[PDB]
Amino acid sequence: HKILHRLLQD
Amino acid sequence: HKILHRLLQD
Amino acid sequence: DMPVERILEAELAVEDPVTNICQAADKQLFTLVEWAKRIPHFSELPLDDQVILLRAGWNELLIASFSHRSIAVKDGILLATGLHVHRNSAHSAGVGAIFDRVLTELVSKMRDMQMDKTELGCLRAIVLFNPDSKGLSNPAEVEALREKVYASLEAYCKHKYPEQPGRFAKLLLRLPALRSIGLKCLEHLFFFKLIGDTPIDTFLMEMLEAP
Amino acid sequence: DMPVERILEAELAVEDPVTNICQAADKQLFTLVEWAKRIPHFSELPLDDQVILLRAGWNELLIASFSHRSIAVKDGILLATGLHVHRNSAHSAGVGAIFDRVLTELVSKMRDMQMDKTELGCLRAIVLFNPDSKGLSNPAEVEALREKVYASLEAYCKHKYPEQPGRFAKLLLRLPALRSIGLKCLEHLFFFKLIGDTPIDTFLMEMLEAP
Repeated sequence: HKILHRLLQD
Repeated sequence: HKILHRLLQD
Repeated sequence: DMPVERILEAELAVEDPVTNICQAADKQLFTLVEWAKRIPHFSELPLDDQVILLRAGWNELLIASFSHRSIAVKDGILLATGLHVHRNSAHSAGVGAIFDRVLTELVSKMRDMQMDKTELGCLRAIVLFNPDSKGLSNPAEVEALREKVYASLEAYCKHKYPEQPGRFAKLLLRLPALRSIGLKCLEHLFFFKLIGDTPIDTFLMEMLEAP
Repeated sequence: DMPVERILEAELAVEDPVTNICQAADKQLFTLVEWAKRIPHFSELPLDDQVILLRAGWNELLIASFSHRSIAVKDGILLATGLHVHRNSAHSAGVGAIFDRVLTELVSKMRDMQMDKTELGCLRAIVLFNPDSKGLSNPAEVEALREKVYASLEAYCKHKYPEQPGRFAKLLLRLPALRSIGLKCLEHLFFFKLIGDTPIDTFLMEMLEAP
């Protein structure tokens, strides 16, 4: 789930 | 739906 | 009116593992019709609408009943036939996932809050009077009955458990889980019917017919 | 605390037909992440749990948003891309049934009660903080946040619409419909992906991945 993780990280 | 009708009728 | 005492009365009046669950479900469909007739104003609806509400709600209604029946059961469910079905048995029959959802989202939550039979009865009546059911001759009428049930339920919770102001919302918020598990249950039943290994008795079969 | 004013702020901050709907959905998934970060206490949860809640809730969250956005639209939905999609267009593309459920069970009911943006925001936050989401490191913590949202919502309805004592229950009782439509939406998306005719963009695709 790379997109969601990247966006949540900041 | 013959069973349900019969049972609801009374 | 919609007296919670009548709803309680309705509940009280009616009180491999896949085969056993399906057999128990068929049996309880007969009892469900008798339960519904005891809910205030249901029998006054047009016959066609009574049919629609029961075809729309039966699986959620049965699931709520066996879930509440099982609150004193550890990691299992008590069927109306008297048979206790444990997690391990359901997992070993290939239905562990749906079984665990019943346990975690319904049974254990009912246990944790000590959901009572009046509250269960009301939730079931709310499920019964589903105004979103397709084909209803008068949806507003069914909506009115639902509104009366949840008014009476809120009054009941506030009187009986005044120290728990969130309890009413807490009850209503098990309904999405009930809906989803109900839908997943149907998917399984349609598959059992398709494969054709599990016996499906006549009333359960009829519920699986197209409208 | 869980102030409804912060929830409202979150909503305000973020403000063939199958292809168009899917494209709009992919776009709004980015915006959804930004919305969630603005809901009190969400960003304080473990990263893994934020992921779980969003993967569990995204489709219901997006459906609630476009449904409320469409309350002044006759027999149609307004996408975030600015495009209005009418019933007839959805029916002519083979998705009339699911489209009509959105209209009858969500849009028209939101319209009839004049559901406001604070109420929508709260329902969405309740959906977000789903303590039944599988894999949560601390379900009780998410349950606590949900409880805080529905407490604040009930307070808000009772203060803002005191002449409508059933309004709070009425809001919560659109959640089963939202759950069912959300599930049916996923079934369609998985099919579009399977057939392979409709383009599915990267974020929507990722949401369709196995956990």
